Amino acid sequence: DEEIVKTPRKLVNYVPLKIFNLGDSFDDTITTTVAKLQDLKKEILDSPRSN
Amino acid sequence: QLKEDINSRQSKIQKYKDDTIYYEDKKKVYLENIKKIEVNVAALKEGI
Repeated sequence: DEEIVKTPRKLVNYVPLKIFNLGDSFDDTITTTVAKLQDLKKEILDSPRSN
Repeated sequence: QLKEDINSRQSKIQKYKDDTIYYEDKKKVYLENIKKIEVNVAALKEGI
């Protein structure tokens, strides 16, 4: 193990952090714009096309 | 004997005052720890 004993630690030493928990990779904002465009194009499909 | 006993009791009073001083110092350290925990909780809540 490390050194001879357990490493010293602060009496609180919380440090929550954990902003991201796995996942990451694909961004959410780009696909959010994608989903907005999806509902927009569905609304367009509701509007008449051709004829 | 009463004079000796009351002098001993007065020294006991002063050592109680010293003990209360150390207890207040421990309480101040605990309050500093509480403030650090509070700012950490505030940062975590901000992320939340």
